[PDB]
Amino acid sequence: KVIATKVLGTVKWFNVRNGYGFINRNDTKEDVFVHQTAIKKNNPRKYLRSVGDGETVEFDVVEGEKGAEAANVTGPGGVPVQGSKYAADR
RNA sequence: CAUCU
Ligand SMILES: [Zn+2]
Repeated sequence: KVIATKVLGTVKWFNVRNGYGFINRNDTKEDVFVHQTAIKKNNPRKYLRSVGDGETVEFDVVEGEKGAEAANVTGPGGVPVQGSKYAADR
């Protein structure tokens, strides 16, 4: 269930271990929760699913289990996300 | 899967 569509955001921080983090909406300057499984287009050259700090993503703000969460996170245009510094190359 | 370092 969608609150906002194809909104652009700047990833605030993402702990690759915990499997979640926050995306700051360029849209509204609000922080939005993001979980590893919401990453629709992951970097094919990284083992794990992650986003990197300072990275610009395109996502949907959906209603989640405990309030709003990000969904179908991709890069701008739908390109694969870049992924975290701490996720390893294949 | 809720503000981690
Ligand atoms: Zn969720």
